[PDB]
Amino acid sequence: MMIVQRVVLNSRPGKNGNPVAENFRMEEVYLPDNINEGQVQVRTLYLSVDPYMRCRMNEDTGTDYITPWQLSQVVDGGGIGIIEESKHTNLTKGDFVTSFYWPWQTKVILDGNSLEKVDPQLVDGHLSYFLGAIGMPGLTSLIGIQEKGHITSNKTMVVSGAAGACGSVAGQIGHFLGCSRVVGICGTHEKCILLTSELGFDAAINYKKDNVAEQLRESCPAGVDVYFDNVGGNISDTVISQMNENSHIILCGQISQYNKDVPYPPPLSPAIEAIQKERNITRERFLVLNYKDKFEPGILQLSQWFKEGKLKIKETVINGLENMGAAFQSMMTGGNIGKQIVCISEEI
Ligand SMILES: NC(=O)c1ccc[n+]([C@@H]2O[C@H](COP(=O)([O-])OP(=O)(O)OC[C@H]3O[C@@H](n4cnc5c(N)ncnc54)[C@H](OP(=O)(O)O)[C@@H]3O)[C@@H](O)[C@H]2O)c1
Ligand SMILES: CCCCC1C(=O)N(c2ccccc2)N(c2ccccc2)C1=O
Ligand SMILES: CCCCC1C(=O)N(c2ccccc2)N(c2ccccc2)C1=O
Ligand SMILES: CCCCC1C(=O)N(c2ccccc2)N(c2ccccc2)C1=O
Repeated sequence: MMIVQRVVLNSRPGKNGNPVAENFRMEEVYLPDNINEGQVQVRTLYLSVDPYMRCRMNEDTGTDYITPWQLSQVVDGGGIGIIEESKHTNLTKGDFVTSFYWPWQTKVILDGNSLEKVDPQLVDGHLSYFLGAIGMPGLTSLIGIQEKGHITSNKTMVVSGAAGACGSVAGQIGHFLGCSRVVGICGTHEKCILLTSELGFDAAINYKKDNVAEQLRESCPAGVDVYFDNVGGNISDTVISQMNENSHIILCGQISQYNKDVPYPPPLSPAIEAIQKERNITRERFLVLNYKDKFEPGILQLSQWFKEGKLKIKETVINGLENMGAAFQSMMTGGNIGKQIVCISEEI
């Protein structure tokens, strides 16, 4: 048997704690030499890190559709790989495949029925895009905007988490689908420049260093019609206060709250909820997995926009399975521009 590397959950940060690289531990394990009928042996190429993973580090995730990671057991998440051996009738050696529950391990034996075969032509061979802009975050942005944005209209969109995986795509799609103005809120001036100089955002606001309320008044002079919310907390309170009658909050995530012992989705404060109700602002829970029937058209559209040169795809790649923990910590504290990716093998 050959020896491979895996990542297991080492320790929990606590419900109110910050996640750190040391919450994960690398181990070496044997990979069995044979696979059974219906299984495939896959070489892991890229793995995702994602904000939802924070709740998987707690003993109770607080959400009925996410299971907690278990101490000393292999971690899992979005991944893409290449089939090395197959005893599944619909998969063969050399196929590229994806799973939402890919073990954090360099080579894996999986049930073939749990994988989706993907076409590398859709990403011009850049496979890591299947974990970002031509993957779940891209789909979340496109389907979120389509289903919850009510964009036809010379509307103004605000995007929080604007320079992240979802946000960087959302702001571009807002322009593609008819917003006249798209304004981004993010955590660094470097990110602000990216948004306006490369991604076509009309304005960018650094929430750490800028006065968010007054910058939104200057950059959104006609108020806010659509809010693509990745962050929640005080930032969302500030945006909501400038939202128009009959506007829409695309409630994508609330990452400002993930290191706190509070339920998801978190309620708005009494003052901000009052504004929401008075202005008839809609704020419905959005779960991209409720729209799996739209993933095909979504991916095909994201791909087409990419290939046309319209959709600009940004990512931050760290190399090596040993860096999964560091990549997660980095993403959670804003180290990533666009999608955080970990490259697990050589790009061939
Ligand atoms: N509803 C769904 O089906 C669905 C699907 C996918 C993702 N989501 C949600 O979408 C959001 C974005 O996920 P992603 O994968 O695109 O991650 P991401 O935006 O690429 O990475 C997270 C970013 O969050 C920002 N951040 C971290 N802590 C913050 C804080 N306290 N306040 C403000 N910003 C903070 C950081 O950028 P800064 O430098 O700008 O702080 C960091 O780069 C998350 O809330 C996630 O749960 C939802
Ligand atoms: C409690 C986290 C809040 C937003 C959250 C969500 O419900 N999903 C989410 C939806 C269904 C199953 C699992 C998570 N994911 C998510 C992350 C990456 C890709 C897709 C969805 C999210 O980040
Ligand atoms: C997308 C890859 C497979 C994920 C699959 C799943 O595990 N959950 C899921 C997780 C736990 C319990 C039930 C389903 N749901 C799901 C569907 C809609 C909304 C939320 C989750 C899914 O679609
Ligand atoms: C949450 C994942 C559950 C399976 C899921 C998948 O990963 N892809 C999928 C593959 C690559 C990127 C994003 C999703 N698609 C999918 C996409 C387009 C057409 C058919 C299927 C899927 O339905």
